[PDB]
Amino acid sequence: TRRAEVAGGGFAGLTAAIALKQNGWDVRLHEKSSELRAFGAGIYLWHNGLRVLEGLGALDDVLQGSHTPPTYETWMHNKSVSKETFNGLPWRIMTRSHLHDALVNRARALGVDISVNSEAVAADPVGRLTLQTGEVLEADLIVGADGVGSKVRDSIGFKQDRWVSKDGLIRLIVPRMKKELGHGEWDNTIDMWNFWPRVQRILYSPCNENELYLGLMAPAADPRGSSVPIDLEVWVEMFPFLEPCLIEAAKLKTARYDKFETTKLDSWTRGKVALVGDAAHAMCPALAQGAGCAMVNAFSLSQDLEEGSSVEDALVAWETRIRPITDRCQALSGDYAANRSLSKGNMFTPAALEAARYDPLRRVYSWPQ
Amino acid sequence: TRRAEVAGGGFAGLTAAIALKQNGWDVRLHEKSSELRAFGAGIYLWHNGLRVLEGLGALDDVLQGSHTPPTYETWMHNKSVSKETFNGLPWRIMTRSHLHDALVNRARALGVDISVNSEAVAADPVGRLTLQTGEVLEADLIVGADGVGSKVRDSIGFKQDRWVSKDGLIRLIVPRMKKELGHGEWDNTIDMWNFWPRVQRILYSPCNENELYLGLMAPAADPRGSSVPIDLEVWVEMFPFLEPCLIEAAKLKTARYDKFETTKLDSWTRGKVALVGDAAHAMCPALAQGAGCAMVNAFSLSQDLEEGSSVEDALVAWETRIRPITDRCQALSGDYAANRSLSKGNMFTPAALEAARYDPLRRVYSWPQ
Amino acid sequence: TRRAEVAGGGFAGLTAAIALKQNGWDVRLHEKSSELRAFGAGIYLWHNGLRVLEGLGALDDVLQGSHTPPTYETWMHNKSVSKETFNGLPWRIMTRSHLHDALVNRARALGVDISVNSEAVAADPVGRLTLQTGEVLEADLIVGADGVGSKVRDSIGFKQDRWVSKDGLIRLIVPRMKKELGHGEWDNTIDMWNFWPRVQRILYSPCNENELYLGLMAPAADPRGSSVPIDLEVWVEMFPFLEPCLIEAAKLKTARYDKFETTKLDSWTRGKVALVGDAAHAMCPALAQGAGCAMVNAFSLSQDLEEGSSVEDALVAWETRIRPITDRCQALSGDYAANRSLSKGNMFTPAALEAARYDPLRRVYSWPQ
Amino acid sequence: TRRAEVAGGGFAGLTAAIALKQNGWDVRLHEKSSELRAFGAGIYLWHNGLRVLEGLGALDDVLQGSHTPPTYETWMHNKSVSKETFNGLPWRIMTRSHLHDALVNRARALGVDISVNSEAVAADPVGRLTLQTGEVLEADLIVGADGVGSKVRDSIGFKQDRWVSKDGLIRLIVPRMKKELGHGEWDNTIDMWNFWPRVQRILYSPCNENELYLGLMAPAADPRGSSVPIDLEVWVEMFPFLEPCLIEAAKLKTARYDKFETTKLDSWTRGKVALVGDAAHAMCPALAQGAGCAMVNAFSLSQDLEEGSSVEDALVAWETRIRPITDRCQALSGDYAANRSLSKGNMFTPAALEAARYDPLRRVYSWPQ
Ligand SMILES: Cc1cc2nc3c(=O)[nH]c(=O)nc-3n(C[C@H](O)[C@H](O)[C@H](O)COP(=O)(O)OP(=O)(O)OC[C@H]3O[C@@H](n4cnc5c(N)ncnc54)[C@H](O)[C@@H]3O)c2cc1C
Ligand SMILES: Cc1cc2nc3c(=O)[nH]c(=O)nc-3n(C[C@H](O)[C@H](O)[C@H](O)COP(=O)(O)OP(=O)(O)OC[C@H]3O[C@@H](n4cnc5c(N)ncnc54)[C@H](O)[C@@H]3O)c2cc1C
Ligand SMILES: Cc1cc2nc3c(=O)[nH]c(=O)nc-3n(C[C@H](O)[C@H](O)[C@H](O)COP(=O)(O)OP(=O)(O)OC[C@H]3O[C@@H](n4cnc5c(N)ncnc54)[C@H](O)[C@@H]3O)c2cc1C
Ligand SMILES: Cc1cc2nc3c(=O)[nH]c(=O)nc-3n(C[C@H](O)[C@H](O)[C@H](O)COP(=O)(O)OP(=O)(O)OC[C@H]3O[C@@H](n4cnc5c(N)ncnc54)[C@H](O)[C@@H]3O)c2cc1C
Ligand SMILES: O=C(O)c1cncc(O)c1
Ligand SMILES: O=C(O)c1cncc(O)c1
Repeated sequence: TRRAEVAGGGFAGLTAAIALKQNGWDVRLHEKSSELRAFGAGIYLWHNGLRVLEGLGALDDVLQGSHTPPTYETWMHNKSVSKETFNGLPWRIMTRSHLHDALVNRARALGVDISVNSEAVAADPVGRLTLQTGEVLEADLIVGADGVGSKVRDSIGFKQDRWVSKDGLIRLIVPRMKKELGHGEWDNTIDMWNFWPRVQRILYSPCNENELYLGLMAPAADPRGSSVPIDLEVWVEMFPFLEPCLIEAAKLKTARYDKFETTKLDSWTRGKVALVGDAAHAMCPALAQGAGCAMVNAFSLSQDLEEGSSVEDALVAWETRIRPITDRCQALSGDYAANRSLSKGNMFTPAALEAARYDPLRRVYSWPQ
Repeated sequence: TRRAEVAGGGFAGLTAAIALKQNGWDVRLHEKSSELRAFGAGIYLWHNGLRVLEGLGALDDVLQGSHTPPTYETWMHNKSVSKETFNGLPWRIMTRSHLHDALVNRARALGVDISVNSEAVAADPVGRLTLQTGEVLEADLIVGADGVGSKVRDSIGFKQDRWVSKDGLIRLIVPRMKKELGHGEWDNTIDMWNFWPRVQRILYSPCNENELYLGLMAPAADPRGSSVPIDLEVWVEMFPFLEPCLIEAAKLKTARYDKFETTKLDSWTRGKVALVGDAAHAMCPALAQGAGCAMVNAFSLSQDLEEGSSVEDALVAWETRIRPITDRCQALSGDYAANRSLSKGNMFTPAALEAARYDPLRRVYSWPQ
Repeated sequence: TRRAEVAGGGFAGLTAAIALKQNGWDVRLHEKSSELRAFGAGIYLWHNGLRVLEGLGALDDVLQGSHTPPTYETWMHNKSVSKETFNGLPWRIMTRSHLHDALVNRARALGVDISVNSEAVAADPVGRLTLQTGEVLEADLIVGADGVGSKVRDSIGFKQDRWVSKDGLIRLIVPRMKKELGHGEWDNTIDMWNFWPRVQRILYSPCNENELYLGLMAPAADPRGSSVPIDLEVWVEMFPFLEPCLIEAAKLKTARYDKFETTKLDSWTRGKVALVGDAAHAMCPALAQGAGCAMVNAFSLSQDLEEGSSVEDALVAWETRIRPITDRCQALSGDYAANRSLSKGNMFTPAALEAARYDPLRRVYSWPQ
Repeated sequence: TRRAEVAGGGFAGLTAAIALKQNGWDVRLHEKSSELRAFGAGIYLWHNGLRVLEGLGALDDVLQGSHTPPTYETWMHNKSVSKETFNGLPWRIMTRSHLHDALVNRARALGVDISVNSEAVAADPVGRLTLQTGEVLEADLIVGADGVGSKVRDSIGFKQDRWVSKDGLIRLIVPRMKKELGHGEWDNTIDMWNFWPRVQRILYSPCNENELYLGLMAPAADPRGSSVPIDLEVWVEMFPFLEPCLIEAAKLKTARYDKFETTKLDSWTRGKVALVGDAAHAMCPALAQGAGCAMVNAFSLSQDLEEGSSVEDALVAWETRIRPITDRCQALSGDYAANRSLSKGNMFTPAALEAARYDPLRRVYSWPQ
C-alpha cells in the first residue's frame, strides 16, 4: 500500500489527503497548529472548487448552510456600475470554518490520520519527511501543502518570486442584520468601492441567513481605515447604509489587518515531493480563485497518480497538465489587483473565469460565457 | 448482452437509449415520424435534468449556445411582483431543437440503432414489440417512450387518471429583437400575467442572443387568445412592450399549441415493459419539469437494470424508488395550473423545486433552499 | 353704498362675501347650520383658486400649513403609469377646515356680517330674500351660494340639466402614519386605480406632515365598497400598502360620502339674483375644480359689479364673460368620471387645465402647458 | 414730470426703467453696447423674480416658452443624492435672451427711451449724468445699473469689497437631444458633481422643448476642462450620458470661460443716485438669485419713490427696507460656493430660499417651507 505524508491542514492539504485516501493511499496529515482551524472569516468558491468538493464526497455538507447571491454587484461611490451572473456558472459564499469543517469531517470519515502540533521542517525528494520533533517519516509521496511560508518548499530550494502587497484588508463575520439594513438588495454580493473622499472599500458577502462576511479595505498608511478593532466612525461615514453591521464589527477583537503574499515557482515538484496551494502558487485575492486553484491542483494530483507510472513521473505529468490554468489565473488576478480593475465592474470576463470554468472531474471547460 | 427496444425518439426515449447503450445494452430506437425533430419551441431544464445530461455525456453540447437568465421574474399587470434565483440551483433555457440535436448526436456517436418511419403499435409484458407493419421484435426490455397517446401502454391496458385545464398555450420562437425592445431587463425570464381585462399571460424566455421563446397563454375557450396564427391585436393590446417580437410571431403560419393535460397511472411497469416520459406521467407545464422528470426517470431506469436482477424485478424496484418524486411534482404542478398560482410570484418554494434539486447521478438532493 | 345678501357660508359664499366687502359693499352672510364648518376632508386648489385667495387677502393663511406634493402620480394595478407636475403651474392640498378657517377669519377681519342658524328659502329677482322664518330681507344683490340643493334657485325656477355617475366616494382624514408606511414616495399625490378583481380606487393625498386625505372610490352599487364606516377588508385586500392608515380609517364612525353629480343651468342670473358654487354648476370631482370654479366665479362677480352698471346688466355681463370656462371644465370633468379616464394617467392635458391656468386677478391665462 | 436716467440695459436697468415708467416717470435708459443683448446663455428665476415680472406686466411673455423642471436634482458621482421641489415655490428656467427680449419689448411698449452706444462715465448726487460722448444730463433720479464695473458707482466713490473667484464655468445653449439622451429624467434640473477622477461638474438645465442650458464647471488650472471651445473628450469621459448634447456644445465658438465677480457696498445711495444689481451687490452664483435680487431691488426702488418724500429720503428708505434680504442671500451664496455646499444636495433650506420666498408686490414672505 502506497503511503502519503501531507504537510498542512488547510484546504490544499485536506483536499489532497481526502483525494488520495479515496484512491486507497494510506495517508497522514500534519498540521503544526495545536488544533485544526481555518482563518480569514469568509470565502468564495466557484464551479471548479465545487466540482472538487463533489469529487471529494463533501459537496452536500458545503451547500447546506451556504449561499449563492442572486447577483454579483459592483458599486463605485454608491452607484451600481455592474451586476453579473456569469451565465449560470455555479458559485458559493460560505464561512471559512464552514468549508473547513466539511473537509475535516470527510477526512476523518475516510480514516485520514491527523496529527496536530506536527510541523514539517524538511523534506527529501527520495520520500522523507522531517518533523520539528525530530521524527523522520518515509513515504512514497510527500505533499507540501504548508502555506506561503512552506518549509517543505524552502528545505529543498525552489527558484521563486515571493512578495507582499502594500495594502490589505480586515475580514470578519458579523450577523446579517437584514431587517436593520432596510430597503435594498441585501442578499447580493456587493463590491463597494470609493476613491473620494478617500480610498475605502467594502466587499459585502452574505454567507447564509445568519452570517455576513465583510472585507474592509483601506490603505496600510491610513491609520484609521486600517485599525483593528475597526475605527467605526470612518467606516460608518463612507458606508452609512451598513451601519447596523459595522456596529457589530466594531465589537470584534479577533479582527486583523492582513496583507497579501504571493509565490510563483519555476517548478512544483522534486522527485517524490509535490507542492500544492499557497506553498506553490499563492496569488492576489481579486478573482477569488486562491483556494479553488489549490483544491483543483490537489485533486488533480491524486488523478495523475492513478496512471500506473512512477510517483516521480506522475508528478511531472500532473504539473504539466494542470499548472497553466493557475498561472494565467494568478497573472490575471495580480494584474486586476494592482490596477484596481474590479472597481470598474464587468471584470469577470470569459478569460477571468477560465479557472472557474474548469471541471476537474471530467477535465474540461464547462459553463461557457 | 441484454437487448432493448425503445419506442419513440423524444427526450425520454433518447435519454433511455443512450443510458442503456452506455451500460452495454444493444438498443434500437423507433421513431414514428419521417425524421428526428422537436416542436420548434424553447424549454427550461434544471439541475436534475442537467445532471442527467452530464450522465449521458451530453451536457457540454447543451450548455454551449444556451442561456441562464440572470433572474426568473414574475409580473402581474405589468408590475414586478417577484425575482427568483433559487439559491444557486442550476437552470437553463434553450430551444428544443438544441437539446434534441445534442441527444441525437450523442445517441449516434455511441452507436444506438435509430429507425425512422417506424411506429410501435403494441407491446407484450413477455418482451415483444409490434410495429405498424405487424412485425414482432423480441428484446429483454421494452421502453414505452411514445408520448401522451402512447400505443405501447394502450396495447397493454394501464388504468389512467386524467385531468384537463381550462388553459392552453402557444409556444413559438422569434428573433430576440433586443434593440427594438428598448429599455429594460430583457435577458430575464419574465412571466407576464394578466387577469384584467381578460386572462392573458406571456412567458418571456430568452434562449440565446438570437432566439426568443414565447409562451402565449389564454383560456382555450377564447377564440382570439388561442388562435394560431396569432391574433396580433389581442396580444399587443395587453403586451405593448413586446410589440416588435409579436409582429414576427403573427408571421408564423404554423405554431405549436397544447391544452394543459395531466395523466397519472396505476403503475409504470408490466413484466418487461417500462413506460417513460409523457407516456407514463404527462403533467401540467407549471413547474417546467415534464422533460426533466422524463429524463430523470429514463436515466434512472438504466441504473436499476445494473444491480443484477431480472428485468421484471428491476423495473418494479425502479418505480418504487424514482416515482414519488415525479408524483409530488405532477400534483403540485397541476395544482398551480388550476389555481393559476404562478401569477402570485415567489412560487418556486422548496417543495416546488424538490424535483429540480434531485441529483440522479448520486441519488441525493442537492442545492438546498 | 350697495347692499348684498349672500346665502350659504361655503367657499363660494365666503369668497363672494369677502370680495364684495373689499369693494365697499355692505354684506350679510346667512349660514343654515348651527355653525361654520367644513366636511372634514381634504381639498386640491390650483393656480386659479390660489389667485382668488390672493385677491381676497387670504393666500398666506392657506399656504402656511398646506403642502404641494413633489409630483401628482397615477397608479394602475400598483404600477406607476404617470408622474405629472404641470409645467410649474401652482397647486396645493389642504384640509377643508384649513381653507375654511382662512376664509372665515378674513371675512371677519373685514367686518362681514355672519348670521348662523339662518336659512334662506326664497329669493326675488327684484331684490328680496326670504328666510325660513318668512322674514323678507331687501338688498341690491342676492347671492345664491347655498350648495347643490339650492333653495334660492329652486324658489325662482332654473332649468337644470342633471347627470349622475355609477361611482361615489368616501372622503376622510387620518394621521400621515409615515414611518409605518415604510419605503416609497409617500409625499406624492398617488391616484391608485384598480379594475381587477373589482373597481376600487384610492386617491392618496398628503395635506401636511400630520394629516392624510384619503378618497375611497367604489361603485355606489357596491355594498362593501361604499360602506361608511369603511369595510376594512375590501380596502386592505386591494391596497395592502396603505394598511396602517386604513386601520385608523375604519375607526371613523362618521365620514363624508358623495355620489358624483353634475348640474348645468340655462342661466346663472335672474334680475338681481346670482347663483354661485354648486348651486349653479356642481360638477364631477375628476379635475378637482369645483371649489376652484366656484371661487373664481364668486370673485369674478364682484369684479363686474365695479364697472358702473345696473346690478342686472352686470350679472348678465358676468355670466357672459366667466361661464364658458366653467362649462368646458364641467364637461371634461364629467367625461373623465364616466369613462374613468384618470386611471390612464397623464390626463391633465392643456385642455384639462384650462380652468387652473386662468388668472382671475388679471383675467388672462397663465402657466402655459 | 419727474425725469430718470438709468445707466445699463441689463435686467436691473430694464426693470428699474419699466417700473418707473409705469409710475409716470419720464425715463431714458443708456446702454453702452451698440445693441441691446443679454449674455450667459441661461438663467433661473424664482417666485421673487417672477413676481417682479408680474408687477412689470412682463410675466406672460416669460412663462410662454420657458420651463419648470419637475424637480431640482443633485448628483454626486452619478448617484442621485437629492430631489427638491421647494414645497411648491414657483421657479423657472429660460434663456437669457428670452428673459431679455420680454423686458425690452415691455420697455419699448411703455415708451422708455433707449439710447444704445451710450455709456455713463460719471454721476453727480445732485442729479447729473455724464456720458462718454461728453453730454451731461440733468435728472431727478439717477440709477446706476451698469454691472460689476459700475462707472456710476466708481465716479462717486463707494467703500466696497470687490473680488474675483478662482474658478468659473462655460455656459452655453445646445439643442435638447431628448430622444438621443434615451432613458432617464431629462426634464429635470440636474446638478452633476464629481471630485474623482477629477473636479468636473455640469449643471443641466432644460429651458424649453428645444433648448438646453449647460454650465460646464472645471478649475481654471485645468487646461482641458477650462478650454473653449470645449475639449469634448474630457467632458464625454465624465458625462458619457450627455454625449449627444456635448457634441453640439463642442461646435460652438462663442463659448467662454467666465469667472465670478462680487461686490459688497456699505451704501447703495448718494443723494439722487441709486445703485441696483451687480453695480451694488454682485454675488456668487450658487443660489441663482443674482438677477432676482437685482429685479426685486430695482422694482422696490420705484415703490419707495411713490411715497411723496424727497428722492433722497426715499432712496435711504429703499435701501433700509430691502437690502438685508440681498445681504443674507449674497453671504449664504458666497458661503455655499466657496464650500461647494451644493454638492451635498438638499441645500435649498428655508434660509437659502429666503430671497426666493420674498414677494415684492405685497412685501411679504410667501411659500413657506
Ligand atoms: C484576503 C484574501 C481573500 C481571499 N479570498 C479567497 C476566496 O474568496 N476564494 C478562494 O478560493 N481563495 C481566496 N483567498 C486565497 C485562499 O485563502 C488561499 O489560496 C488558501 O487559503 C490557500 O490554502 P492552502 O491550504 O494552500 O494554505 P493555508 O490555508 O495557508 O494552509 C496551510 C495550513 O498550513 C498549516 N501549516 C503551515 N505550516 C506548516 C508546516 N510547516 N507543517 C505542517 N503544517 C503547516 C497552516 O498552519 C494551516 O493549518 C483569499 C486570500 C486572501 C489573502
Ligand atoms: C406547453 C408545454 C410546455 C412545457 N415546458 C416544459 C419545460 O419548460 N421543461 C420541461 O422539462 N418540460 C416541459 N414540458 C413538458 C415536456 O415537453 C414533456 O414532458 C416532454 O416533451 C416529454 O417528452 P417524451 O419524449 O416523453 O414525449 P414526446 O416529446 O411527445 O416524444 C415522443 C417522440 O415520440 C415519438 N413516437 C410517438 N409515438 C410513437 C409511436 N407510437 N411509435 C414510434 N414513435 C412514436 C414521437 O413522435 C416523438 O418522436 C412542457 C409541456 C408542455 C405541454
Ligand atoms: C367628492 C368630491 C371631491 C371634491 N374635490 C374637490 C377638490 O379637490 N377641489 C375643488 O376645488 N373642488 C372639489 N370638489 C367640489 C367642491 O367641494 C365643491 O364644488 C365646493 O365645495 C362647492 O362649494 P359651495 O360653497 O358652492 O357649496 P357647499 O360647500 O355645499 O356650501 C354651501 C354652504 O351652504 C350653506 N347653506 C346651504 N343651503 C343653505 C340655505 N338654504 N340657507 C342658508 N345656508 C345654506 C351650506 O350649509 C354650507 O354652509 C369636490 C366635490 C366632491 C363631491
Ligand atoms: C455664472 C453665473 C450664473 C448665474 N446664474 C444666475 C441665475 O441662474 N439666476 C439669477 O437670477 N442670477 C444669476 N446670475 C447672476 C446674474 O447674471 C446677475 O446678477 C445679473 O446679470 C445682474 O444684472 P445687472 O443688470 O445688474 O448687470 P449686467 O447684466 O452686468 O448689466 C448691465 C448692462 O450694463 C451695460 N453697461 C455696462 N456699463 C455701462 C455703462 N458704463 N454705461 C451704460 N451701460 C453700461 C452692460 O453692458 C449691460 O448691457 C449668474 C451669474 C453668473 C456669473
Ligand atoms: O480583496 C479582494 O479583492 C477580494 C476579491 N474577491 C473576493 C475576496 O474574498 C476578496
Ligand atoms: O455655478 C453655479 O453654482 C450655479 C448654480 N445655480 C444656478 C446657476 O445658473 C449656476
